[PDB]
Amino acid sequence: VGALVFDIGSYTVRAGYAGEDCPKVDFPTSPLKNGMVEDWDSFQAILDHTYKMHVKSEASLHPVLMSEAPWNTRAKREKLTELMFEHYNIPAFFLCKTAVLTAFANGRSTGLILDSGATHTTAIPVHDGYVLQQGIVKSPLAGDFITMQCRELFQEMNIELRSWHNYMCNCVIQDFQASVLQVAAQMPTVHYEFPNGYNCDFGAERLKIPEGLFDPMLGVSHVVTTSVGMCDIDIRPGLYGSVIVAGGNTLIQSFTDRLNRELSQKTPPSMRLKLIANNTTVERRFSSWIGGSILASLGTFQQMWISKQEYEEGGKQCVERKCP
Amino acid sequence: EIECFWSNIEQVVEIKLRVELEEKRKKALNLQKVIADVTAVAEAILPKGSARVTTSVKFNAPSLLYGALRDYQKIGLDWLAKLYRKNLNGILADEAGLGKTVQIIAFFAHLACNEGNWGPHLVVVRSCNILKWELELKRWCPGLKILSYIGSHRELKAKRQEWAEPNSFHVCITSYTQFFRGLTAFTRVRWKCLVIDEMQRVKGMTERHWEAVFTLQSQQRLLLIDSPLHNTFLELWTMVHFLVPGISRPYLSSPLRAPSEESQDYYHKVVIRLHRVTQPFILRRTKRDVE
Repeated sequence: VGALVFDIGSYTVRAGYAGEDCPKVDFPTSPLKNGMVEDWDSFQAILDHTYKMHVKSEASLHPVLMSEAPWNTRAKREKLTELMFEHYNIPAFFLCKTAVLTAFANGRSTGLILDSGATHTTAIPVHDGYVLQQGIVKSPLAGDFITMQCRELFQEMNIELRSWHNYMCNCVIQDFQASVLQVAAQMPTVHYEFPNGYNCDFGAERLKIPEGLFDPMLGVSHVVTTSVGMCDIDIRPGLYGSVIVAGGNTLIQSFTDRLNRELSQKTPPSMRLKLIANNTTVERRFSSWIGGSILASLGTFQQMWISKQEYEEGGKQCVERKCP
Repeated sequence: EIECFWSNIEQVVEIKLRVELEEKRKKALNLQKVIADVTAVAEAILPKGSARVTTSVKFNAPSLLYGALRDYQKIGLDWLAKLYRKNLNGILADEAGLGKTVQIIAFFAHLACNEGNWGPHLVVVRSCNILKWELELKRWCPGLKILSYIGSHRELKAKRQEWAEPNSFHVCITSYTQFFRGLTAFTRVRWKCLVIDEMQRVKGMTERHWEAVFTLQSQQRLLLIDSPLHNTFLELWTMVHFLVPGISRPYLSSPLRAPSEESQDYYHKVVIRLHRVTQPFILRRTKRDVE
């Protein structure tokens, strides 16, 4: 009955038990193009594939917790609880914002969160465990944009960069990013080899490709500095001393570093601006799942879920009532 | 509820405090288980007397010294800085109760970034005397990498193996029982700042330990004069060569041994050398001046 914590993230799904440190299953996610469930059936199917194939356990036994996007619309949440309880018949449920879990994973309730997924990079300031919807800033300069730069810069190289080939085509441009992309001005560079052995001296492309999220549209620095502008006046010092980063798409060499400079030179120098360096892929890839895994485990989670009971007595309305 | 598991994490913090307390308990349990070049240069440089608190301290508390200094402590620091600067071994004879440790720690933190001067300095000390001195070393200079030399022969051997490495840590230490067990293990590196104290009352100062105390490899050596050096041949003509190494006479080429009458005349010439070498490094005065 060990509680199950799943992350349904836009580009990969991170799934696992509350008591374990790592999501035992991390596979590619699609029904989440914008950020919320676009296809309920495909959403329901991949969830079905999760319980049976990924974890090999019925949903009817364990308590279940799901995480959702900060900017998601309510109707998604009401339908999700409707779909989840009706189809899987779970004993207990809960919904939490991904950003909230990250702040929980980083053990810092009051903070500001930077993350990116499929098509979206956003800034969300969270105070006292509450997401300030008004403060959220959502930008399109996500990892997909940078990879699309890679893909085009690969097509111009004229290399040979059914749906699986597209998965391979997408997978490589991401894999290249981790190895090469860092934020003649770059000096000699790597000798990265493709599986077939093709390669090239990847020169300034490693430096110009990442620059798009800063300068291709609002750069990530602009995304955040404004977000705090939109939030309250006096908590802003708290957010600056508590900025966090999460998400595999944020994994670029000197990325977090360049972010510190951009903010340090954009924020007032007197400010105590600090970044929390969970820069490791494992940290970033698990950060959301970690917070959820912690959340479910705790001894006050025993009153926080939406038990199956609440769902008989009340329909979809409970989602807005039990989950902040 | 967040505050609640932050409370539980605070009980994790008190569990960490338990771990530290048990580590100190295990510390206790294991302890239960356990010719005139330098002369003339120092004469010129070492400020003394009225120049004990009022001088030109062209090197005050360094960057790596996260601690204060007494005026004469700053002056001892400056003299040590020049002493290395001129390739000198020198005696720091600030009277006890005036804070020789402050001067020595400041010099450890100052004989540092610049040259990047990193030989695991040194302090030749007693098994019982190492404790408080190392405590002060880390108090004033919690940043300087240091290594201790007291423990089981396994731990002592492990520490000895890592001594030969230059730049490994700022300050090295050595007791005197492990000196029985580490006689020739301390003459390895030309330590960037060697320091000798308590050598006077070392048990079993055999010719073995005589020499091993005498010609320790160093790029600098220091000495603490609790009482002015003594009228015994071996110890103090050592302290001289110590003060004036690289001379035309290699140390082991001692010019005549034993204080015989003819050796007493040669030793009176060497005693002129002796006084001229020892006096310049005796910054020894009472509290009255510099209490």
